[PDB]
Amino acid sequence: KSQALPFMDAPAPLDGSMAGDKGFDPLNLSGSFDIKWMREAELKHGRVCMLAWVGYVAVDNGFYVPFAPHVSSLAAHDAAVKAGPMLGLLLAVGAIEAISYNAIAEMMSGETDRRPGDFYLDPFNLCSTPEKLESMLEKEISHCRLAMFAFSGVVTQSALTGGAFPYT
Amino acid sequence: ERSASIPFLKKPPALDGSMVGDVGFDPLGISTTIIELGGDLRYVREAELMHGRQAMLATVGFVFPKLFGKLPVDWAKDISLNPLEAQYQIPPVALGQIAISIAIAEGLRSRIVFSNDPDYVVGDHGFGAGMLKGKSEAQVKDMKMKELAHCRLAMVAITGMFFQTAITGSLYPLVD
Amino acid sequence: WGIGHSMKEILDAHVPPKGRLGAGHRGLFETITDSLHMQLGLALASLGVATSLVAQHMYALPSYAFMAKDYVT
Amino acid sequence: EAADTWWGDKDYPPSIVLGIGKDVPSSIFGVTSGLAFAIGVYCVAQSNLVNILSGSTVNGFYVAGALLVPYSWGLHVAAWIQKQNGK
Ligand code: CLA
Ligand SMILES: CCCCCC(=O)OC\C(C=C=C1C(C)(C)C[C@H](OC(C)=O)C[C@@]1(C)O)=C/C=C/C(C)=C/C=C/C=C(C)/C=C/C=C(\C)C(=O)C[C@@]12O[C@]1(C)C[C@@H](O)CC2(C)C
Ligand SMILES: CCCCCC(=O)OC\C(C=C=C1C(C)(C)C[C@H](OC(C)=O)C[C@@]1(C)O)=C/C=C/C(C)=C/C=C/C=C(C)/C=C/C=C(\C)C(=O)C[C@@]12O[C@]1(C)C[C@@H](O)CC2(C)C
Ligand code: KC2
Ligand SMILES: CC1=C(C#C/C(C)=C/C=C/C(C)=C/C=C/C=C(C)/C=C/C=C(C)/C=C/[C@@]23O[C@]2(C)C[C@@H](O)CC3(C)C)C(C)(C)C[C@H](O)C1
Repeated sequence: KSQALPFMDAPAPLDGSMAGDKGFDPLNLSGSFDIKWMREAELKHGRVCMLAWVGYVAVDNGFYVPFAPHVSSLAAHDAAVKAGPMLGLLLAVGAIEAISYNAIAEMMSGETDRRPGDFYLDPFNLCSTPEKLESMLEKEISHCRLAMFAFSGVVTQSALTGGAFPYT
Repeated sequence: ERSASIPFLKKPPALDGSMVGDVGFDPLGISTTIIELGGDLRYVREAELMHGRQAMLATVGFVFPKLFGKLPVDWAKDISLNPLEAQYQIPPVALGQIAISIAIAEGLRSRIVFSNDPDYVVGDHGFGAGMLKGKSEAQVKDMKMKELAHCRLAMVAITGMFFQTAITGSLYPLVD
Repeated sequence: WGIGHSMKEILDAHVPPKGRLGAGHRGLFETITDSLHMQLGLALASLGVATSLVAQHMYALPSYAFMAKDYVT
Repeated sequence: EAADTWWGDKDYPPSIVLGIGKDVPSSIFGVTSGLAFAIGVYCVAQSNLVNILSGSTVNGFYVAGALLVPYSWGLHVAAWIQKQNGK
């Protein structure tokens, strides 16, 4: 009954209802550990990869903010660590991830019905009807899976070559 | 069920409304571990209130000596900028009066706070009563909410000022 | 926050397979928490070992300058 | 409270003694036990085959990999627990 691997059936019954389900889990990690943590990690990785690909492209083009010495995105990490504001960005991320500590701890063990990677940062009601919510969830998770490979390729090509915008 | 401040977190069970500024912001659950000890939130609200009031007086006191000037009396050779470095040039023959006045005021306030009495509205020290007569509960609640908002804003502000003048030379938009 | 151990489960689990130590450490969590004399006894035993250790190590490996020459301290 | 974790009347502990890894099958536990043991022994061997120096040769990856040797003990114990439980 598996979809991606048609010689199997359902790598544990954990893969039955969530968005982006294609029965693809050959190493049975969906049934070995609770799948809510896996979906939280997947969505979180994909969102990080999306913003990381957007930032890596924009810094490599010329969008540079005030001050911020104009260097390529490969050396921008070291340049801004020696500059200083990378530590402040790390502090802000750490505060958000302390709130994420609270969110994930409430989500896994009862007493909160939060979806993995949910939050409630939905100002414009683009997921009011359940069908719209399902469609946006499918688009979000597909964008996650695409942007992981996209940013991985961008970083690898930028590191091995000298560096350009299309990365050869 | 869920808090009004952090929507993806559970509502703090101790913060059940009926208090000024109760927007359900307690991710650590400080108020949860206060009431299961059998205590209430009177003391922590009183601490927040005077922390904010001292913060407002502090925000005015950081900016006033350099933006406007000093006292017309003598001995005012302390540095106009760097209030944190102007603490140490104060003569003791003024620190004595300052310490005595704060000591008697906080002794009276300690008699007020630690007593036992249940009719004491938190923050109602009786110093300010010249403007709340003939007002409904909505006006008093709005006035206390403005006080609490100013409290939290001024505390964040003074933390900013102290961490700016110690690392950076001074505040950017107003000084230097 | 979900992660972490429960001290009751660790004590209740530690039973050797076939009656080598009896029922293991079952019920030790309830006895220690409800008896302040057992906690205090464990604390004094550990502290006595600790202060004997400091007695040995401060003459064996002195850390303060110009000791091991006063001899009276 | 907690869970009934006592197993003095049984020949094997229940699966709930593993906590967050109470549903991992025995084969994954054993394979990861062997892999963690091999990687950890290699990492600690990189401290005596090569003399660890004062700052020059410390190689924190070998330090983090050195924690897999006590982790490999827990994985092969959990492999036995899941095997007797049938998982
Ligand atoms: C195209 C990718 C994509 C898609 C389809 C979604 C879809 C969704 N997200 Mg989501 N998200 C994404 C990327 C995406 N996200 C990224 C990259 C992040 C990291 C910041 C997040 C963080 C996030 C949070 C924290 C939350 C959601 C939520 C939601 C749901 C409702 C909101 C909605 O309708 O968004 C529709 C999305 C779009 C129409 C995309 C618009 C394209 C924008 C304008 C591009 C902007 C790029 C810009 C340069 C970035 C600048 C960075 C700088 C400002 C820091 C929905 C399932 C909410 C949820 O699940 O609650 C119900 C929620 O709380 N998302
Ligand atoms: C002697 C009486 C008391 C006098 C003292 C006083 O003041 O009265 C007390 C009082 C009310 C009253 C009473 C009176 C009617 C007056 C008298 C009554 O007595 C009787 C018997 O009737 C008692 C009482 C209580 O009823 C009202 C006073 C209220 C006060 C004083 C409120 C200040 C907020 C400051 C804020 C929010 C600062 C924000 C600063 C902000 C938000 C910043 O961002 C600053 C900053 O961006 C800058 C600029 C540059 C940056 O680089 C750094 C940062 C980012 C940090
Ligand atoms: C890829 C490898 C293949 C072979 C290996 C392997 O897989 O066998 C696995 C296996 C048997 C098996 C199999 C089954 C699972 C039953 C079934 C498998 O079939 C399947 C898939 O079902 C086949 C088979 C035969 O494999 C048995 C595994 C046994 C194993 C893994 C036993 C570890 C002891 C660890 C100890 C005692 C640690 C002491 C650690 C010490 C003394 C220390 O920590 C010292 C320390 O200083 C350290 C080093 C670092 C410091 O920081 C901390 C300190 C200072 C304290
Ligand atoms: C955790 C402590 C802390 C708090 C709570 C806090 C709050 C606020 C608030 C809200 C009330 C505002 C609105 C605000 C605004 C600015 N801050 Mg903060 N700030 C804190 C710490 C620092 C440090 C360490 C520095 C700094 C600075 C600036 C600059 C200058 C930018 C520029 O010069 O353009 C501006 C505009 C830097 C500075 O001093 O100039 C380089 C600097 O080093 N701030 N800051
Ligand atoms: C509430 C809550 C949270 C929180 C919080 C936070 C952020 C709490 C912060 C509280 C905070 C930040 C409290 C500051 C007090 C500072 C004072 C009173 C300073 C007075 C300063 C004085 C009296 C200085 C006077 C000066 O005269 C001197 C000394 C020299 C003069 O030259 C200059 C002036 C006149 C200025 C969590 C932890 C995030 C989650 C939890 O779950 C819920």
